[PDB]
Parts: sequence; structure tokens; C-alpha cells
Amino acid sequence: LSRLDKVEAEVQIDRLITGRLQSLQTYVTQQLIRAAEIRASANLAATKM
Amino acid sequence: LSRLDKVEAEVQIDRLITGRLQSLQTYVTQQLIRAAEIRASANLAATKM
Repeated sequence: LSRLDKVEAEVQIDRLITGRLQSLQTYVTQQLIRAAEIRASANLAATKM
Repeated sequence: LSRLDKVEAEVQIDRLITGRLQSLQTYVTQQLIRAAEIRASANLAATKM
């Protein structure tokens, strides 16, 4: 943003947005899968209690 | 499609395709994770029966 004007900057920014958004989607998806593992383990622990 | 010719339209259409396809992948992935939660609950319910 400090080095390029709006018409050229928005092209560069859209590349970062795309890759950063994909990085959050990858993280949140794996956290959802880990949450299921923890949920199953918590259900087992509640049954053991 | 009504406003741009093929060479320019396909560039704009590919942006929609990319984002809409990413929306379906996000939806189907979360449905697969929810299906596992429902599956675990159905297995529990079958055991309670």
C-alpha cells in the first residue's frame, strides 16, 4: 500500500487475501477435526467418571 | 455474459467459479464433519436402545 497505487495495489493485495484466507480455512478445518477427537475423548472420560 | 465478450467474460467468470467452488468445498467439508457428529450420536442412541 505504501509502494503501489490503488489499481496495482488491489491486484497484489488480492493475492495475499487469497492465500491468507486459504490459511485460515485450513486451520479452522483442522481445528474442527481436532475438536471432534477431543469431543470423543471427553465423552469417553465422562463415561469413565 | 450479457455485458462482456468471451475473452474478457471468461476472466470475470473464472473469479466467480473460484469463489463459488470454494464456497461449496467449505460447505461440504463442514457437512462431512457434522455428519460425523450425528453418526456418533446415532451410534450412542442405537446403544441406548
